[PDB]
Formats: sequence, C-alpha cells, structure tokens
Amino acid sequence: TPHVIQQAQARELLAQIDVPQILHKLFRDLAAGLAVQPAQQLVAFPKGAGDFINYLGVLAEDGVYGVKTSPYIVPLVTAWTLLMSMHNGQPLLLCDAHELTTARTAATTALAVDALAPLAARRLAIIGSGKVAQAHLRYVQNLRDWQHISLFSPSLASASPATLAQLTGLDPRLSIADSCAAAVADADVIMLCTSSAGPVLDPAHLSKPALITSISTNAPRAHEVPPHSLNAMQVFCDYRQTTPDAAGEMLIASEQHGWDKRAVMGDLPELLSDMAQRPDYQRPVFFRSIGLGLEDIALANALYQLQR
Amino acid sequence: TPHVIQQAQARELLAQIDVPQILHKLFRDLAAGLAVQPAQQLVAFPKGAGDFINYLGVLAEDGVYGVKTSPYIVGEQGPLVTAWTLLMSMHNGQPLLLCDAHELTTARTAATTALAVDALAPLAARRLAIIGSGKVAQAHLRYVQNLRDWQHISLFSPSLASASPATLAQLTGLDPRLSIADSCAAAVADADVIMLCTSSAGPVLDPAHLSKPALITSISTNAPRAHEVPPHSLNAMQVFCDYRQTTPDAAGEMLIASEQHGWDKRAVMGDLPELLSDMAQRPDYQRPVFFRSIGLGLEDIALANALYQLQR
Ligand SMILES: NC(=O)C1=CN([C@@H]2O[C@H](COP(=O)(O)OP(=O)(O)OC[C@H]3O[C@@H](n4cnc5c(N)ncnc54)[C@H](OP(=O)(O)O)[C@@H]3O)[C@@H](O)[C@H]2O)C=CC1
Ligand SMILES: NC(=O)C1=CN([C@@H]2O[C@H](COP(=O)(O)OP(=O)(O)OC[C@H]3O[C@@H](n4cnc5c(N)ncnc54)[C@H](OP(=O)(O)O)[C@@H]3O)[C@@H](O)[C@H]2O)C=CC1
Ligand SMILES: NC(=[NH2+])NCCC[C@H](N)C(=O)O
Ligand SMILES: NC(=[NH2+])NCCC[C@H](N)C(=O)O
Repeated sequence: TPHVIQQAQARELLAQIDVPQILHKLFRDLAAGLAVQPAQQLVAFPKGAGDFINYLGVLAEDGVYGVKTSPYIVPLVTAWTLLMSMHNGQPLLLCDAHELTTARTAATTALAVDALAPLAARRLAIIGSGKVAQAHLRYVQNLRDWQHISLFSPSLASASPATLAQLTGLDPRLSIADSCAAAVADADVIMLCTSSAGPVLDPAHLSKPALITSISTNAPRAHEVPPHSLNAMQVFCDYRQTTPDAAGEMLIASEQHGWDKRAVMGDLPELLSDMAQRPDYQRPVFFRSIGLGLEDIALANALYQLQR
Repeated sequence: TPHVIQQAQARELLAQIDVPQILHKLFRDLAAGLAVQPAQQLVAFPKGAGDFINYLGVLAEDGVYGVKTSPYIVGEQGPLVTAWTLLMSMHNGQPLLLCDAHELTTARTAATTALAVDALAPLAARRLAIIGSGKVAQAHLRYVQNLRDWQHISLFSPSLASASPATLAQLTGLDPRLSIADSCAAAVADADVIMLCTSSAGPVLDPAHLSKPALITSISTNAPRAHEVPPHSLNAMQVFCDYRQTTPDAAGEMLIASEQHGWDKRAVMGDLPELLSDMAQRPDYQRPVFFRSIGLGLEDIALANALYQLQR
C-alpha cells in the first residue's frame, strides 16, 4: 500500500464489478445510517482559472472512508479518489476515477428508473449522445420491456454513419432521431444526459406524463428543465439532505418560483428501503442527480478489494 | 507520478525546507488573494468510532491545490490519529504527490504560532513559558527560540514531575536557557509570552491570574470544542487567530464565548494574513493578547508542495 491505479487498470477492474449491486446496497446502507454522505464542497480557483469539487463518503460497513477530488481547469476535467482505512487511518488506494464516475452516474440513474418508472412502460428517450448518455442506455436497457429507444443529440444530424453504428450497435430497438421533440414523443421515460447549462426540455410540452431524469452538473446552476416546472412535477433526487441545496433548477425554483425542497417526495435511500412515496403519473415525475461521493467511495472500495 | 512519500522520506525532505519562510510567504499570498483557504470539514463516523477532518488549500501561485485528510480512530486501547495529503496540479488536474504528513503537521503547527509570536509579542520581551511537553510543544520551542533574546524559558507538563532523568535531558538539551517547572503557576510567572501546546479539552490557564499581561498562544484541537483558556476570558483579551474567516466558526473557546459570554467574532483584532501584510492592529499590552491556531490546510498544502518540488 497504497496502490495507485491509473485509467487502464481502472477500466479493467471496472469491467469486473457489479456497479448496480454495489450501489443498490450502498443506498440501503445509507438509509440505515451505516454510511454517511456529507455535502459536496466546491472551491473556486482565483483568476477565473476554474474550480474543483471534493466528494466525501464514509462506508463504515466496509471500514473505509474517502474523498474524490474533481478539478475543472480552463476545458479540462479529471477525477481522483483516495480511499482511507477506518481501522488504521492509512491510505488504501489512490485511483483515477474518470471511468468509475461515468459508471456510477449511469447506474445511479438506472436505480431511479427501476424504482420510479411504471412497471409496464415501453418507450424510452435519451437526450445527449456522449459517454454518460451511452452508459445510461447500457444500464437501463434491460430494466423494462422497451419497445422503442430514441436518442437525439444535435451533433448526430451531421454524424459519421460509423459512429452511428456504434450507437445503433448498443441496442437493436434504438433509432436515432432528428429533434428533441421527436425523441420524446409518447415517451414513458426520458433520460436527459446532456452537458447543457439550460433547459433541453419543457415537461408541460409532453404528450403524456413521463419520468424525467437529469444528471447535468458542470455549469453554474446547471439545469436541463425549466426551474418553474418542478412545481408541476413529482420531484425525486439521489439524496434529499444535500442535492436540493446544490442543484441548479431547485435553487432557481425556490428563489423565484415559490418552490420548496420540502416538496421532494423521495430520494434513493428512501425508495430502496420502501419508505418513500411511489408516484402516480397524474403529473410528470422528475428525478435529479448531481453525483454523490458514496457512489464514488463505493466504486473505489470495490476496485481495492479486487486489487487485494 | 504520482509519487507516494511515506514517513522516512517525509522527515528528511522536511529537514531540507524552510518551513517559516514558506509559511510567511504563504500567508502573504493568502492576503493578496493568490491563495485560497476554504473552511475545514469534519465528518463523524457512525457508532462513536471517530471522525475525520479534511483540510483544503489552493496555491495558485505554485500551480497546485490539495487536500489533507486527518482521521481520529477510537480504539479501546488508544486513539489513532493520522495525516495524509494529496497534492493535485491546477494545470493538468493530475495527482502530483501523496504524502504522509504526520510530521509536516507538527512542523507547520509550530512554525505558524512562531509567526504569531514574531508579530505579536514585544520586541524586547525576554520571558517565555511553554505548557505541554509533547512533540508539538517541543517544535514550538525550536521555532520560537531564536526570535527574541530569551533570558529564561520554562516548560511545565503534569508528567514531568516523575519522568526519566534522561527524558528531561532530551528537552533540557533543546535550549541552555530552559528550565523544567513543578507547576503551571510557576512557569507563567513574569511571563511575556506563554505558549499553550497541550491536548487539554478544558482550560489549563486563567489569563486573569497572571502577574502581568502576556501573549498567550493556543493550539489544542483534539476534543469537541477543545479550549486551553476559559471562554469568558476572551472578552478581556486582545484576540488574534490564524485566519479570520474560518477559525472563529470552529474554535471551541470562541464558540462557547459567543454562545454564553456575549463575545462576538467581530472582536478579532487580526489574523496572520493581515499581520504579515501590515493591515492588522499590533496590540498594546493593556490587556493580555490571545492568539488561537486550529491548523489551516493551506499550511499543509504549502509543505506538501515543498516536498514535491524536492522530489521532482
Ligand atoms: N450527475 C452526475 O453525477 C454527473 C453529471 N455530469 C453531467 O453530465 C455531463 C456528462 O456528459 P458527457 O457525455 O460526459 O459530456 P459530453 O459533452 O461528451 O456529452 C454531453 C451531450 O449532451 C448533448 N447536449 C448538449 N446540449 C444539448 C441540448 N441543448 N439539447 C440536447 N442535447 C444536448 C451534447 O450533444 P452534442 O454532441 O450535440 O454536443 C452531448 O453529446 C457533464 O457535462 C456534466 O454536466 C457529469 C458527470 C457526473
Ligand atoms: N492547532 C493546530 O494546528 C494543532 C493542534 N493540535 C493539538 O495539540 C495536541 C498535539 O500536541 P502533541 O504534543 O502531539 O500531543 P501530546 O499528547 O504528545 O502532548 C500533549 C501535551 O500537553 C500536556 N497537557 C495535557 N493536558 C494538560 C493540562 N491540563 N495542563 C498542562 N499540560 C497538559 C501533556 O502533558 P503530560 O505529558 O503531562 O500529559 C503533553 O505534554 C493535540 O492534542 C491537538 O489537540 C495538534 C495538531 C495541530
Ligand atoms: N466544477 C467541477 N470542478 N466539476 C468537476 C466535474 C464533476 C463531475 N460531474 C463528478 O461528479 O466527478
Ligand atoms: N478529529 C480529527 N479527526 N482530527 C484530526 C487531527 C487534526 C490535527 N490537528 C491536524 O491538523 O492534522
């Protein structure tokens, strides 16, 4: 010790672990007070040069705590996790976590879809076409009997047909769309996976009530839906204690639209321990993720056990 | 990269660096805005098992930032406390060094209070008192000893009454002007500067029981709301602290005073950034002068940055 895993060895070990299971237990653990999730901490660099966010989690059940540090350098973004023993207080592992973050962000949203979407939903829509979108598809594809998967990204119109093959070769049911409108037609679940700062979708412009997931974070107060729309949705989030205070749309809505965090109907720990209100679909249903360091300390712990 | 430094290499690299200078410039850097010092974060472990504190700094001027993580693990036989620092580049956002900082912490804690003493104590003070006799007090002594013409140095700690003859000599051999004492009372007599370096949870000294007004430094942090002086006595001192924006919100005495005794953080007359950039009120000695340190990550990142430059 301490072992230093870089990108290569990380991807390798990331392929050998069951992320959804790791996460499912984590949150259950979280709910039970066997895991602690401090708020994230953003620290600005001087001279507009950028920032970094640190993420914590404590996994007492595994006897490890850690920190993930993620700097935005002006447009360079990285992620590095340091895992520490809760027994001898020594470092166990330092791990490049570029890929582990993509995984856990997708898997985390997957657990929301499995718990929140109608059991017999059939239509899926996916906005954004980068790795997080990609990864989103892989972790949600087998969660319901999807009869149609549409994704759409501005770039795709003028896209290399080869790259399209890569996308189309992630699920045979998937077809590339031409608009955001088209993709989310008659959709039951709509997974916003963009880097947008601003709304990529208005919920009250949907044909029918749908589950709407959002993961956008890398922008001051970034949001993927109109902040005012939260007042006409059934709002969920990864974690109730921390995310409402940092999620762009929730901040904007409470400051301007009369929205109150107390409206959040449930979070992952509550849903996955049967202590949250499953929603009707009399109104759209929104789930917000911004990441959570438990997600990051669980993954890095997983790699460490294998490392060992 | 990233090079991993364990204890031995750390102490040796530590031995080859001017902690005081690095730190002085650091705080000047702080004051200019070329360096950022976020508050410290404390996260409790479940089931009374302990906690950890993280410390941040941004050293834009050195092109790096970092985190120092310090856990307190409660083991029945004893409490384990450690310190590890991770230093990240602000250019490529890659890790540059991961470094055991058990001793770097000791250094920086001593050197910091040193800068307060060089900035706050009379130019012609000649009496020095040291409470606590651990490595932290010992380091304070080696960083404050050449700062004035000391005519007498006294340290006291409860263990010293009945200790290894030779142990005494280890300490004695740090300064020829030093003497051990049999009480805290005895050590602080006619004291110009009194450097509390203990692990006490509660007061080891009432400043209103001193013969004359002195500079009184404090470091104790290892306890919930730990304090080395009565909280109420701050309302009758000229209070300084390492950094004004953070330390008042977490320091025990200051918390308790503001809660119970009508004290108000606005009272803090200055911090090290201000002092060392000439925008703080050096005080008179009509009242005792108090300086509070609780550690600040920028100190940790500076020192780690130093080792990394040598390592390179
Ligand atoms: N919640 C969490 O834990 C995390 C969240 N994130 C957030 O998610 C993003 C990660 O995605 P990633 O794939 O890595 O980044 P990319 O930039 O590679 O992909 C983002 C995609 O979103 C699409 N997009 C951007 N704007 C719009 C719009 N107005 N309408 C429709 N689609 C749009 C882009 O399409 P085009 O190709 O046309 O640009 C792009 O393909 C980050 O920007 C971050 O904000 C990231 C990490 C963790
Ligand atoms: N502000 C900062 O930046 C930092 C502060 N600290 C604080 O300082 C301590 C670290 O010092 P360190 O030397 O390593 O710890 P040690 O436990 O090794 O030494 C503590 C010393 O304080 C003395 N002491 C304890 N209680 C009393 C009392 N009631 N009256 C007089 N003396 C007393 C002890 O004497 P005896 O031997 O007789 O018990 C001992 O010599 C930690 O407890 C922590 O709270 C630590 C690191 C950084
Ligand atoms: N503003 C920043 N420094 N962000 C870094 C990117 C954070 C990224 N979404 C993560 O959770 O790893
Ligand atoms: N309660 C804790 N976990 N404290 C960690 C030790 C703090 C120590 N004074 C340092 O600066 O390293």
